[PDB]
Amino acid sequence: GRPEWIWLALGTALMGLGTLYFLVKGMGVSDPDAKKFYAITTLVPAIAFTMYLSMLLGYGLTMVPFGGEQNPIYWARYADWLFTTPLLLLDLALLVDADQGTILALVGADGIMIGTGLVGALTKVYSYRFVWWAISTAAMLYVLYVLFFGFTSKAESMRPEVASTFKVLRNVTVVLWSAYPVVWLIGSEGAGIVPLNIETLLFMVLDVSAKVGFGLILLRSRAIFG
Ligand SMILES: *C/C=C(C)/C=C/C=C(C)/C=C/C1=C(C)CCCC1(C)C
Repeated sequence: GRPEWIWLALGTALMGLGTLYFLVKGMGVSDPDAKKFYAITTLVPAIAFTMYLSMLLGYGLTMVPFGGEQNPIYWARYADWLFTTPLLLLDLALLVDADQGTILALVGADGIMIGTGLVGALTKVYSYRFVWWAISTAAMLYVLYVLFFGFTSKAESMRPEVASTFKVLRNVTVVLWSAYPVVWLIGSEGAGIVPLNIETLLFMVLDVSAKVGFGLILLRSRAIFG
């Protein structure tokens, strides 16, 4: 009965409720273009719900020795993020009619981000954990650069309503995503300053905002309609 369980429980509830709501709304829509955004966006909190639930029930946690101690590491987070982060990026790419090659590069970079983050999280030599963290953060910054510079450029060719919706979601994404490496650095996976219970809270707030919040903004907009 780990003290972070309460945030895993609340996370499970919020992702579950978000999923159900998006599913109800999405099943009701008949516009083909809107249905695509609903499918992608409903899947995001659906995956997160399954991983939060698994963690709540005591799975996706392993002990990694570093710094002379046995450290608890929630590896299930990375299984969630491996699939949900590219899905969020795909929502943004569809909104701005991004090029196929841009999408492949973004999804590639995002995979490197999550994959190297996981390797870092599991690494037994303390200093090397941070090498992997740095690589992961570089991949993240590539993603954010492309969203901020590249996608905004593409968005300029869309109707103002679509461009406006994209900018809100872009802004939400940059603010929330940029916090993740800092939480990792100061938390259980990194410097061990912020205790696991508080870190779980922080990741829960970030995750729910980045998936359910993002989804609410996108799915209530006229931008998703063809
Ligand atoms: C729904 C979940 C979202 C939007 C998660 C985003 C997660 C990141 C942007 C994670 C980035 C990381 C780094 C930049 C380096 C350290 C470890 C990673 C996975 C946390």
